[PDB]
Amino acid sequence: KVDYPTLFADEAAMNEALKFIKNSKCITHTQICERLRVSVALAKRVMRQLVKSGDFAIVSKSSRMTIFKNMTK
Amino acid sequence: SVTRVPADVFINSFAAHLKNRGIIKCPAFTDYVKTGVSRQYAPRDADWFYIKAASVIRHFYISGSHSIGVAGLARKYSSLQKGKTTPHHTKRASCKVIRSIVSQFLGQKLLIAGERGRHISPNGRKMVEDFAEGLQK
Amino acid sequence: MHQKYTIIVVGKDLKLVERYVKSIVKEGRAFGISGPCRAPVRRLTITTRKSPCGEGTNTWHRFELRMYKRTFWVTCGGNDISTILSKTVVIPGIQVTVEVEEP
Amino acid sequence: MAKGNRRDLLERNDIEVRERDKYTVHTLGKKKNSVAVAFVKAGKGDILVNNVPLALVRPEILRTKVSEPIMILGESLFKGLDMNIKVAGGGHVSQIYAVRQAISRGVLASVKDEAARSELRAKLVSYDRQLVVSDPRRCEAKKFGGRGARARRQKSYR
Amino acid sequence: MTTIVQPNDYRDLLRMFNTNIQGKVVLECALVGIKGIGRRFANVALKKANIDVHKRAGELTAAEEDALMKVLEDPLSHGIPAWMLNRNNDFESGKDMHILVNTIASTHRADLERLRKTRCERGVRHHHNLKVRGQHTKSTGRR
Amino acid sequence: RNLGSCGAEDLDSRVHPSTIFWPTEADNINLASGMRETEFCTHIAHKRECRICGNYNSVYRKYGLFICRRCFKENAGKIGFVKLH
Amino acid sequence: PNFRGVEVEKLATMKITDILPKLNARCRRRIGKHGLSMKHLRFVNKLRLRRAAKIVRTHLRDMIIFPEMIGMTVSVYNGRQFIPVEIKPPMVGRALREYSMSYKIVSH
RNA sequence: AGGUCUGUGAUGCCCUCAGACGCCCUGGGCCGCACGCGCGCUACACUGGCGGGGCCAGCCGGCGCCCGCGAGGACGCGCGGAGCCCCCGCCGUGGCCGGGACCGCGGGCUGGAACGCCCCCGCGCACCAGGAAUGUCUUGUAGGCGCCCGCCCCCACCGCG
Repeated sequence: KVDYPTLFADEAAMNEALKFIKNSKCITHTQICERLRVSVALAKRVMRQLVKSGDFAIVSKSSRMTIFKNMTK
Repeated sequence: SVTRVPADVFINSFAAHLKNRGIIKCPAFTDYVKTGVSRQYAPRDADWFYIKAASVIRHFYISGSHSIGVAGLARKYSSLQKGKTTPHHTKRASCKVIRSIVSQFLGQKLLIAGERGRHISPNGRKMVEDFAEGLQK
Repeated sequence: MHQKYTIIVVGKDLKLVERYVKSIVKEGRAFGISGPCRAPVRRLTITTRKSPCGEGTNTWHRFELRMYKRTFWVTCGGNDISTILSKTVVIPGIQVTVEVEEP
Repeated sequence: MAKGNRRDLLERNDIEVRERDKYTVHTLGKKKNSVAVAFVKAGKGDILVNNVPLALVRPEILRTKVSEPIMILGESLFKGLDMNIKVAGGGHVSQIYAVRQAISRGVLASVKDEAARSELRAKLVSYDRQLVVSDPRRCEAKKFGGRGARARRQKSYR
Repeated sequence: MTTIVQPNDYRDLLRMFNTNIQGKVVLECALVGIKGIGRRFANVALKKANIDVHKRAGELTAAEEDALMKVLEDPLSHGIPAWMLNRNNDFESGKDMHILVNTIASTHRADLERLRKTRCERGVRHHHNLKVRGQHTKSTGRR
Repeated sequence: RNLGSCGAEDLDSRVHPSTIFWPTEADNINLASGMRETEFCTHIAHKRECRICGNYNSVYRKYGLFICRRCFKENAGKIGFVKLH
Repeated sequence: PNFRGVEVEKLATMKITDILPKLNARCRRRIGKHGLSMKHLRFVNKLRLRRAAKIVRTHLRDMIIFPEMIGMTVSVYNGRQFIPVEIKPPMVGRALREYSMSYKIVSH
């Protein structure tokens, strides 16, 4: 039924994938999957990039689930 | 000592040290094996050999003066066989890899044989403790 | 003279095996023998169908045989070859309690 | 691999004998098939399981369950003395509870004024009673009617 | 890995051995789509090719596609053992080979041809559609 | 037929000399020492049987009894087995 | 055709033992290790005599096929009758149990 | 008039009793399959599958070295415990890496003899929680997970624990 990709094309890694979450306060891999209709792996990669930037901070980490908080506000 | 740190940090740190020091070397056969009849596919990581070696030497240290054979190491790396429309059962790992690792360690004199099996030598204890304190902080 | 000897005792009833013991130990106080080492109990077990044939509800029998073992090996130098017989005679021989001796 | 009744355990022949004589106290805790042996002495607040400190134990989730008696009782007492527990028996959680019971009894065996001991017993049992009294229930045997203690093989009337 | 945006040459659907493959699944699992390949064979095949195994299949450049192909028609010479092959001792060649999609049908269909003329017990049961092994059939496998 | 023989290439292929792993089960020495005789009982195989009622079905080899189950509940009291628990 | 790389014409006269290391595990074990009983050898010799100088019936259903047993004619027992079997090079390395059916197919 | 004369030097009355229903040998069958059902096993997946690592039982209990991917094998001595679970990662709702039936080469073990049993590569059936109907169960219980013995030359989805 539903098809999702695993590899953005150039501008979709900015126009939404990032510009649209930064507003959010708390997010999660599956939430961002269901929102942007893209598979989870890409979400993991992007969240790693963001924590690299420093906008989000981990509050609870674990292989099953890790979640973040938006410090930038 | 060594047991005042979790194994996960010690094992990886020691394996990295080992690969850097060329103490042991992956032979050819390390790249098509599945590591045990129980296992279903081959490992994902490319440097599992060094991890296994670190774990084994730590196991030889824990037992201290007591002796261990290879087949006794294979029963600490067992698993569960599946896919047979039949109740699951436990199986032992393979011992060729273990034999290679112990033979290489012994060739470096870190591991002195006895009447049965092998046991750690004081040089090995020296090195293990040294790295343990190195990672202590 | 001195030989380091062992005494084995075997039995299926707990009373005689606890009665042979008292007699032997009372008899050996002088020669230097000491108490026993009560060993783990050996449990023989058999489950059998209660019927000679397959019929009705499936009911099972549960037979077992316990074997008790007491081992005095504390004679040794305190007892010489001849003196061992001194200890194996004054005791009250019971019809079923095999006792074996071996240095 | 260790039964819990072995002579080597209740005596702790693991320890070297010269130091063995310092550990005046002894103690016991249990749960199900699991045993804990605490040899206790004077110290500066240290603890060990099977040559392992108390924090670095496997129940990362129940670490507080192990540490409870310390927090409910205060810190100065335990800082006063030192331990080295050993445990052997079925499972992980059983061993956790055995250990905490052993600790409670051992530390509570150290005081000398029985009035203080009674006051502490009352303070502790209020939080929980199984930190002081062993749990009795134990595995029940099975019967030949079916494959469980109480459940039976499914019966077909036709 | 750490690949977010698609390579300019990222190919969304790939065709090999007359079979077509997607470009969003990982490589080692994608190749399983072929007949005569599995997970164990594939890694031992890619790895000899100095190919990465955790890369999405569509981003496989063209140069890698051939060397991967080369080590697949020429397995043994490239080193891989003889116990990792789906055909170990051919009836005519006596060799140890690994056969693929175009061949499975022929080598299998030709096998039964040899069993009917040889009149084996096994071949006849392949005809009326029973069980060649010794499985009991009184109460099981009822169409 | 005491003078017959075959090609040596047909005689190197005879069976392993290490006798056979199919000896009869003998409880004591009283059983044996070890024309028609050529084939009366050449089929050598286990024949372990109840030492009471001589039956080859349902024999408890455990602990070296060799006693049928039906020929056992009767003598269990004599032997020493007791029905408790 | 070819037999594990060996052609048919030369497949005849081959010493079972020389071709032996190009066969499956069962034959290797049975021959190189186990050996063989006298009855089988007498069967072989009778076959040789018949070739060099009638359907040679037998009860043996566990006798392996020697290459020299090619183009031979033989019958074998299923329990109630003797079943003739014609041999061919691809037939080698196999016991006669396969080529003498012990029953008939089921048709209601 | 439940079952057992097919457990027995337990047995009454009949029938078999030298071309034997006596005893012994060679093969085959008891496993054969359009079909109806009884006790079970495996699954339908994210409360998950895979890879690496750490780690604790009891009825009770045997190990070293060397070859071989493994299963196993050659030597020589008396010595010894697991799954679930926890941790780090990959997969990311697709009959897909869920599920492993079926089938095709090959390497070994048992045994006088594979039709029996293990291991490797490949192929990859139904199956998306199951209608009328129906079973068991109140604390270390249900359920989930595995481990030993019985018969046994090899073989446990069985049974007693």
